[PDB]
Amino acid sequence: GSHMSGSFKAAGTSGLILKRCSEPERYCLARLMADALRGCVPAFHGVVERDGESYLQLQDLLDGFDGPCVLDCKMGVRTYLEEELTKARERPKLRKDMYKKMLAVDPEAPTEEEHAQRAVTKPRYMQWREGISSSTTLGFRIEGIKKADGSCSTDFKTTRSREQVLRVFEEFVQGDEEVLRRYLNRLQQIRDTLEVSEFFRRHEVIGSSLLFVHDHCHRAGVWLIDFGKTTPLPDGQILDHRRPWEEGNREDGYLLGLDNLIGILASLAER
Ligand SMILES: O=P(O)(O)O[C@@H]1[C@@H](O)[C@H](OP(=O)(O)O)[C@@H](OP(=O)(O)O)[C@H](OP(=O)(O)O)[C@H]1O
Ligand SMILES: Nc1ncnc2c1ncn2[C@@H]1O[C@H](COP(=O)(O)OP(=O)(O)O)[C@@H](O)[C@H]1O
Ligand SMILES: [Mn+2]
Repeated sequence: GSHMSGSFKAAGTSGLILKRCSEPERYCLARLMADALRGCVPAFHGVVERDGESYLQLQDLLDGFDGPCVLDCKMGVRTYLEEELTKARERPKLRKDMYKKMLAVDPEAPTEEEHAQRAVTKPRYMQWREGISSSTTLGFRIEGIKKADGSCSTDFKTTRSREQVLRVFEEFVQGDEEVLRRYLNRLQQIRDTLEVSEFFRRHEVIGSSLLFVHDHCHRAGVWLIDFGKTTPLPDGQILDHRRPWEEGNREDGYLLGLDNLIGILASLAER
């Protein structure tokens, strides 16, 4: 029905939502409304001011649905900008929170020096996260589910193997063959759109998600969201979005992820 049902605020207009304006994200949504990918992203209506702050006026993707189930998939083999690697080398901001969150999952993960600092760099933390999830090997990872019964979970930090990922989607679709077939049709059409998109070939797409939304009426949709770390390549250079990331090549592995995601849902459909 609606997401509002901490970047988000309720909109005055029916079927809209407000998201805290960020300059990279605003730039991307404006380009996307004129791109092949227009229909694959939430409608962007422009910027509005609320309590002296800038917000993006977005389509509420949950509006068409009756008690929506939602799954957030973060796309890419890499989940941080290359500029974070430079910053961490020349001017590291040691993160005590990231050390604790790492220690919690694997007490042998931090180095002797990280234990001594009780702190890690952001890129180090995000690289570790990529490796214990499916990000590094499959090019995406499950971040969170919201179920129609009001329940939610973010407990996927060690969801890594092809079969572990399949079991999460299997539980998500709860044997609804119509929802799964509609998800697969939508991902096939999104892949086709990404492969021809002028935007996609000229941008590094980091930290974006695919949002899966379905209901008990068998309505199913998928959209790309979260363009806060999507940036254009300099002087008309392009990415293939499949080849491995090597510092300087700005590759995101986005389509490696989408290929693997389509493969898993196609496998689930035949179970
Ligand atoms: O707690 P964990 O392991 O999930 O880690 C979170 C990181 O601490 C956070 O960095 P930050 O702490 O510098 O904001 C990420 O923000 P950005 O990568 O967007 O800068 C966030 O990504 P998200 O906002 O969820 O897309 C990760 O999930
Ligand atoms: N346009 C939208 N309509 C409805 N729900 C949305 C929309 N965009 C995002 N969401 C919800 O908000 C969550 C966070 O979105 P995201 O854009 O990644 O924000 P953030 O950068 O603050 O993490 C999504 O996983 C989804 O549940
Ligand atoms: Mn996010």
